[PDB]
Amino acid sequence: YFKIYSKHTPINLVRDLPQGFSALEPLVDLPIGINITRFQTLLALHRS
Amino acid sequence: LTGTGVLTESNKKFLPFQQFGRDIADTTDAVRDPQTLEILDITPCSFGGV
Ligand SMILES: *[C@@H]1O[C@H](CO)[C@@H](O)[C@H](O)[C@H]1NC(C)=O
Repeated sequence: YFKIYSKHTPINLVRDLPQGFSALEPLVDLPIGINITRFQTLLALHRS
Repeated sequence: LTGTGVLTESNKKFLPFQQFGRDIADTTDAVRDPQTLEILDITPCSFGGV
């Protein structure tokens, strides 16, 4: 089971993690049943 | 989930994920009914010593 917990927070701090507390609610539970040891972040390019 | 009690209306603001509630003893104190998704409070039936 892949448990994803999520929380969306309005912030206005420039560079670093804001200092505070916010508990993450559960978003979705996925029955994937696969081995995971490595992961990747996906970004988006901007072209002009 | 089995038990005995009186089912009454409640004012406990459950979050969407949240289904049931538990007391210190871990006995269920509130439950969300299937089919209609409403939140029912479970209050033990009156008892005491004679
Ligand atoms: C049946 O249960 C589902 C929850 O799984 C609910 O969304 C739906 O409204 C229910 N339908 C009826 C007719 O009770």
